[PDB]
Amino acid sequence: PFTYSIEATRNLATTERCIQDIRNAPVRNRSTQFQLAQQNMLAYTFGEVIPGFASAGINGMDYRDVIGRPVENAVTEGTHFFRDDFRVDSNAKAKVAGDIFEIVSSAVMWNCAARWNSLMVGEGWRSQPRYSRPTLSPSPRRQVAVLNLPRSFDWVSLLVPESQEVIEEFRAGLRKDGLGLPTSTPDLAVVVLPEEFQNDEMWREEIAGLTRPNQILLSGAYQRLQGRVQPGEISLAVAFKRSLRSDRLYQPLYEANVMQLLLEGKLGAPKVEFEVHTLAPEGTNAFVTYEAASLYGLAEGRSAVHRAIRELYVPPTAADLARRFFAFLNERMELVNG
Amino acid sequence: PFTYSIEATRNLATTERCIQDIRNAPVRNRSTQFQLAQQNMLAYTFGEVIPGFASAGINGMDYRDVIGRPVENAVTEGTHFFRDDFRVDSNAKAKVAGDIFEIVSSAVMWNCAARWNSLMVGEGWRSQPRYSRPTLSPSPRRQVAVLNLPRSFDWVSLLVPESQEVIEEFRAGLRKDGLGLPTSTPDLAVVVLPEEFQNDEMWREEIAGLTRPNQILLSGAYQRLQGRVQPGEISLAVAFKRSLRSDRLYQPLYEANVMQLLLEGKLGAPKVEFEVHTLAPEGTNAFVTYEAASLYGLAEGRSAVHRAIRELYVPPTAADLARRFFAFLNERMELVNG
DNA sequence: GGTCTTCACACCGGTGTGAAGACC
DNA sequence: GGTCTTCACACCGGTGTGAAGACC
Ligand SMILES: [Ca+2]
Ligand SMILES: [Ca+2]
Ligand SMILES: [Ca+2]
Ligand SMILES: [Ca+2]
Ligand SMILES: [Ca+2]
Ligand SMILES: [Ca+2]
Repeated sequence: PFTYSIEATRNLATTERCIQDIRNAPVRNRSTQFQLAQQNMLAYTFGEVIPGFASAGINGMDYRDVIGRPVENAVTEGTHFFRDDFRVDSNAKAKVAGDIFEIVSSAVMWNCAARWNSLMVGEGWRSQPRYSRPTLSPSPRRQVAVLNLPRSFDWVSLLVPESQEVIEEFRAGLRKDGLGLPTSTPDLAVVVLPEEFQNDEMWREEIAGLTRPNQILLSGAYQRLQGRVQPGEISLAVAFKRSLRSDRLYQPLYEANVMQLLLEGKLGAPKVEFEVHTLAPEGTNAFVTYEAASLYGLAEGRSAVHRAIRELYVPPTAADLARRFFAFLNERMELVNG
Repeated sequence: PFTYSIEATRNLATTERCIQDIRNAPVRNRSTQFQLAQQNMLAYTFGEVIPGFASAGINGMDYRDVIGRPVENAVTEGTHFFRDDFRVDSNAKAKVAGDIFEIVSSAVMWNCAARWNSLMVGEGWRSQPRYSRPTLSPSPRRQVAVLNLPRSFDWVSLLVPESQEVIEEFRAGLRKDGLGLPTSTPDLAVVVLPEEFQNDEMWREEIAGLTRPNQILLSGAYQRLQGRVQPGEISLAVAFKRSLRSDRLYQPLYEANVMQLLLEGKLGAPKVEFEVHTLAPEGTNAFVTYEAASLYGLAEGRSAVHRAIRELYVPPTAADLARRFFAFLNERMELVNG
């Protein structure tokens, strides 16, 4: 659970434990002795708790302490099962912490979207955790889908085939010259729900925790909307980084460039929304570095100049993230004609 | 020295030792106990040896072993001076190793440029280490300067004021909209020697080692050419990365974009040369990812499409790096009219 | 053609130093 | 206005997992 019950750890199966011993099964070119089972850790720590939608103590806790509970729970479990032999490298802890941050934020926004869709269909406004009720006029067509994308996803297969054909033609034109257009997959995409999914009830129900079935459900939601999204129905793109550095912060920027290059240039979309979430921006000057214009059209001067990234946000709690997502949905879904 | 003499370490002063004890002088928000004196390490290990221009054993040694000798020499010194108390974090070792790689490669190419300039002035062809003599017709005006740039250098102050005025006007036009054009400083720049420096003899003499005076000489060479370089006289840009990762490799690309944006767009330069040097590209697919077109003009189609980065090079030895730089100079300086 | 096995994606936290800073 | 002090730049090496792979 969230507080490391000893009995719960004892009742776990060997393959469900937060730490896997691989001292007799080494990795090819690695010296790792104990590995952090990321999905098992998520199921153990957040199997029945979702931040922002559980108790207030968990809703109002410093969100840096929420992201970090699985790692210390795993360390405690490893100390219990192995003694004087247990050790985990800090780099593995950093990798797992970043992945946990991404997945937990995605789940929180998934529950926010579920509540929004339930309100839009006219089933009411859930009130067990108290949030401001949106003032937008309800309409079934103002429904949103939150997709957490895989690591090596191309993100253009979500588009309708007619909009995919021009992108593929441009890519093949570059390919014929021996060139390419590589990029890293953005973390999360918030889009408008397609017409044929406007009545399905699985976009309206909240999840109780981050169990493995729920992990699979939230990790496979992108396949359902594949090839069904209009270019102009991509409402938000979010990149998550647990901490910032003066050199790493340039990775999302390139992303936010290439995406725009394929949306405002080859499809005529109004403007792409792209923001970065972080928990520790200290030691850098990212609040100024992100006030940077998009590298697109600057060499021509044929259009208005705007920024590559929408904003840098540091959520103090998960309730604040929920409130921000609700306000963004309320302010942006007005542009959709019901 | 290169092989860690004990007597040499004993004869060193306290402030010249490779490791500084800061257990009584902590850093503000850091728990570091022993810090790696990077410049002291460079002076100790390479104070009288420059790879590619010393003995063949050092010239033909695996260049991964050459970059790494200072770190192990420092570890040995720390074990000698402190016992059972000495420990250095791996992250500090990585940072220092990257900086050492950059500085050593810069020094090697500085000596190569010195030999090239000596040949161009007509003083002969040095032969103590045997390299192929360039076949280009000698001419004083085909001389090159190798500048190692600082960490936070803007790199546009090297340009002539007339070419700087348009860049500043473009930057101010973006600034008036609240936008900006930030980028990271490229590591090394090889440019054409200015006219008024065509006879000075400090661009023709090689350095015996990486002593602190020579470190200062090679670190301050950019100030001499500040405000004196034509936009079309920038011949090569080199970024150094000791190892590659699938996410980090995007940092130079953005660089290679922005530079081109300011040279082929606002100054009419023919094409910008920009390459990346690395020692370990395994675990990635960078040889394909760098076969990527520059993000400039793609939205207009008003010019030819080419790649942002010239090539990815993995030097097995320092002699190979010297030979590659000599061949590049021989092939490119022909375009300069003597 | 199932299963076992390897490999690329992207993940980030501890750093040395030049330069802006701050109070005398 | 010298000196002492803090802060942003950029530096990279150890990783869990989904998916391509390879030999039966
Ligand atoms: Ca991701
Ligand atoms: Ca993702
Ligand atoms: Ca991320
Ligand atoms: Ca550098
Ligand atoms: Ca440099
Ligand atoms: Ca570098």
